Amino acid sequence: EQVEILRKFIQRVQAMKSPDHNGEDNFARDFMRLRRLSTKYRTEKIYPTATGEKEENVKRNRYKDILPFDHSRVKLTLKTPSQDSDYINANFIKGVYGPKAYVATQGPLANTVIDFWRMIWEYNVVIIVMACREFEMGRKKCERYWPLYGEDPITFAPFKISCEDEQARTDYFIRTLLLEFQNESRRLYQFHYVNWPDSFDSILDMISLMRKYQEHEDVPICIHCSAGCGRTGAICAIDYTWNLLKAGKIPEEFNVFNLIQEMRTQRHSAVQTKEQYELVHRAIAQLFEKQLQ
Amino acid sequence: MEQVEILRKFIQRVQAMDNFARDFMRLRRLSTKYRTEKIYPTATGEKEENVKRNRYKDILPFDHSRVKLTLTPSDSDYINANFIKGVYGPKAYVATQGPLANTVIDFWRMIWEYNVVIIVMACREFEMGRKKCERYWPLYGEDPITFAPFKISCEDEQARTDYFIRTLLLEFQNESRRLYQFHYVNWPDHFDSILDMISLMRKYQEHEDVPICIHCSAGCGRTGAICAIDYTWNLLKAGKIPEEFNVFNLIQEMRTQRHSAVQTKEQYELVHRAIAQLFEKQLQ
Amino acid sequence: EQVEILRKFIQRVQAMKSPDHNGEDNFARDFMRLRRLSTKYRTEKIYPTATGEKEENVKRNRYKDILPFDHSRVKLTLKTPSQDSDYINANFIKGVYGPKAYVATQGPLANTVIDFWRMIWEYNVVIIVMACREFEMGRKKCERYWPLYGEDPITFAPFKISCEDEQARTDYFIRTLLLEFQNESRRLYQFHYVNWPDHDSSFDSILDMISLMRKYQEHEDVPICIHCSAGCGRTGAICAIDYTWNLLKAGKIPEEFNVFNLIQEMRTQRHSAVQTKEQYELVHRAIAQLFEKQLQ
Amino acid sequence: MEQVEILRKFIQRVQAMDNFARDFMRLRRLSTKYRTEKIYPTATGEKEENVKRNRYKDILPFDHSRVKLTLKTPSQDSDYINANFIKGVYGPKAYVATQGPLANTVIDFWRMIWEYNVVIIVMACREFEMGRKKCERYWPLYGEDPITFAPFKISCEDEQARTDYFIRTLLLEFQNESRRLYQFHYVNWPDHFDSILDMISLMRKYQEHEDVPICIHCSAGCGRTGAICAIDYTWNLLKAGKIPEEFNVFNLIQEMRTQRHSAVQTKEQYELVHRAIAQLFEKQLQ
Repeated sequence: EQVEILRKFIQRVQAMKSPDHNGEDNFARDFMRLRRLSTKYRTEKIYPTATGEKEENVKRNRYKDILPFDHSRVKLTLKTPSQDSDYINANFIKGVYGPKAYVATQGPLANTVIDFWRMIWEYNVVIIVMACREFEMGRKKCERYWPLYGEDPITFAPFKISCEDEQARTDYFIRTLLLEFQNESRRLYQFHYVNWPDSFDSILDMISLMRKYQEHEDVPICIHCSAGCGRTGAICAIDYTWNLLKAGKIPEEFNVFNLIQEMRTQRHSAVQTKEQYELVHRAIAQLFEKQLQ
Repeated sequence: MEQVEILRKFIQRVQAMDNFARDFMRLRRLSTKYRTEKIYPTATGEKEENVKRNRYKDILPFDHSRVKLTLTPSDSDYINANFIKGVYGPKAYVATQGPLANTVIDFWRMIWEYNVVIIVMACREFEMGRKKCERYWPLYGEDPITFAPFKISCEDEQARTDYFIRTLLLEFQNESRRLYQFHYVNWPDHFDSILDMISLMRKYQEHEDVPICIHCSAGCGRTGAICAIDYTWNLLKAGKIPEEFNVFNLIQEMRTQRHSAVQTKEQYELVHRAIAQLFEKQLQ
Repeated sequence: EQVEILRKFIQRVQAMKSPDHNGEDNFARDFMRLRRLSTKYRTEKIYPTATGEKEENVKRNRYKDILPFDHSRVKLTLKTPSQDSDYINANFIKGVYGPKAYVATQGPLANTVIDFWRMIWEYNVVIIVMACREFEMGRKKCERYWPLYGEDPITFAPFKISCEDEQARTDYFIRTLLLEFQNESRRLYQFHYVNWPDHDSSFDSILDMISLMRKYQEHEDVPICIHCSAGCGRTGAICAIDYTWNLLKAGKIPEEFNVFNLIQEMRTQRHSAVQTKEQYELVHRAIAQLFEKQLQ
Repeated sequence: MEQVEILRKFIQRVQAMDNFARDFMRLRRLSTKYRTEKIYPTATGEKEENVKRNRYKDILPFDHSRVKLTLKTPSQDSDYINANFIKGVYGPKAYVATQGPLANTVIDFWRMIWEYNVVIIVMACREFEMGRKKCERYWPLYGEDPITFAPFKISCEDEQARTDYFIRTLLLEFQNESRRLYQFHYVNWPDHFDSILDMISLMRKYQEHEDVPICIHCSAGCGRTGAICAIDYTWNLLKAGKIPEEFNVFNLIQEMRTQRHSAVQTKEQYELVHRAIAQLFEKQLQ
């Protein structure tokens, strides 16, 4: 029964914290293996990234080491006067109920904000989760593609984006946006998490509140950080498990390593560091604990 | 069952087909029977204040498919204009009348709010000692004509066979926009150049993701014929010509989106022939 | 004895919290008087604002009701190719040791960022305290005059400003800036408080910001620049507290210590220094907190 | 006490004074003494590296007052230009006195205009004089396409003809920032006033203050340059009502000659400064 499964996971995670005889805990080691698995898949050419590495698309990638898998990449069939390439650096990730629950994508560049919106429009996305800041550690991480609350609307023809409300919670904002295109308009919600801890209350909070805005998985939710993996992947993994949980459906053979490993076959480096890998485990452990009265 | 077969039959029947006049009368008859049970009303267009925005008292835009404007310092949602669906986009074309002096403003309200980039005009400002269309562009070299809040200026021209191509710009609140007006100044009222124009126009915009604005004087007739041909050509290129493909049904369907889409048996006949040309031109 | 004086203020502040027969506590009532006094001074023409209201300076004022007193207004004698007017919406406020401990100023407009920099330079300012966000309540409050950390340097000829470091603390940031002019260079420290709280002890982050800022500048030999949107309210709130904390640190809280008087006096130097009764209460509670901290 | 009186003595003494040549000799002798006796060194200027950045191997910029360039280019890296700051009535950098640039230094020159936010350039010589090249033309002529000097660029934008001088409006770009400028080109130095006095007072309509330097230069960056500074500086003291009781040209020039080498260069320029300043004074006394 769920209770036995939940307690087992919690005790498991508790044990994973203990260092090796070589000073490496389970998070460290599980993570190495994840990294080895990715090399394996690459070198067997199981998950090629051919489109992303074409000479045309180099200018459309934020980091030359982060490329979208061909098999799961988001294709832009909606065209504009200025941009008609189907290429964006983003991939679909499967959710608890099936394909396309998430779209994980890089933080847009100046020349790809337009593609960002083409994607948001074509795929009927309502929810945007941003988990980086525009600037971090002295470096630019993401183009600001949303107007500040009180700013005049911003034009990325043929798109028009306006911010009609903002709301502050502990470590994040919720911006209500209006996206307009050719006489149509769509209200979006952007959840901007601005405080990352490379305990997890603000993230769990954000995720549940976000799921009150979009309860279902009928249109993908869009999640990006700077590269579109790392934090992005940590967020998907927790959201996913939380849905499982709430659906009262934590499967007996629940294995987070397997969830992340699979996620990593749909978005390159989905969860990117061992620190993130531990985060996901502890946050779920906390979820499980709460539900355990 | 297969593209190449389907095509050759068509060129077959359209080599026989005056049964054109007769098929057309059948269309006009079906049309009228559509303006009786009133399956497609034009309420908005025949309201008091809108009489002034209509070039012809008998050409009113179908309510269901009409283009609404919302973009001024003065503010109606009405313009005599309808969307026509393309192979995939429900707003592939906008078919509208030639603007009147007092509507040219709504015209740009429309060109702007809908992100349009291609304008196809198929009439002359004056035809047969009659005004047909308010010249809404600056002549190549003339100063930027204004239409507050819209500013619009020519920027180039080019003389293809029976038509011209004008690179225009259009400002409004320190935003800009380059447009291309294709102006066919020579219609056969009573092909190559039409076929040539559409293909060149489709080098400027292959897709249907923003509307292409088309218009003659009444905004149907020369307009309808062109939409029909371009639509079929796109269907042709995608290799999607359906088995029982048929101009009659094509035009009828179009006529439920834009009042009297194709206006004369002469246009109707021209549609058959340009398409047949395309089809045969495709079997090398 | 300091202990007696400190305890008396705390107890006084506690008593000010209780509403009277008409529902108004001492904060509300003191504050009414401050407003009455300001209008008294206006109408007796004791503190004219003639310069700020000349036709030519209307475009240089964020809010039409907030004008700099002539007598204490900051004059820009440093001229630039683009701007040679001496006018900026800003005043000096006296500190514990004499004139010019503070410069209170509005958040620069697009057309006055250049005046903001002329002022910062001419007056050898090092510390800047910003206590509003660029937008609030869906309105624009302040022109962004600082480059973001990692952003390319920004130019307002003839000044150039760079951000070389940013530091996050609870409810504020500390940006290390470099201001350059004509081949010269000065390091600035901007303290940007982004989380104003009307009220609530409580106020911990405000006190933190202040004491930390005071480690970057112990002395009062050049003015500290403080601004919010209007350059009063939060600005005045922060001066009063910083002012008292210095007094306190110097172990110098006078017997006749009267915050009403401190603020009243400030209001004759910067129009509406402390602008609402909520801020008025805030100043009292924050100091009360300081006082008990010191009492252990 | 009393400007008007102080102003009087002067016009007096000047109409009384030849004694200019004698006074100037005393200046040159005092100067010589001030390099011996190396009271103001120009080590930087004398180094082998910069020998090619100097128009004259005789005119070196005092180290203490020389204008250092630190706007690194792509890439001239030296912080050397043959130029000195001269104090104004209140600003330590009211003026820059430099030599007319050489072909290889026209770049440093614009590095200087740019890093110091200059706006007014005063040129007091011609490209060619007396059969000799005096100064590299660093500006585009009215009409000509924008000239360029990576990583700079500079065009023209108008020209005007006052009496003995021109007024050239220019733009100058550098990483698409941009700046308007005003070069006053005096093409008729008699060496050997109205027109000089006229030019200075026009220039001071364009920029009254001393908060960005005015760049002045002839060929060597002293002589016509120094005289113009002396006059402008005195005029500003005149207008401010600050003419000191003991005011005199000898001490004015001496002091100037501790900031830019051999500031006023010929006894004819020395005499010129005297007579222009007298003219200015008799004007102030209505």
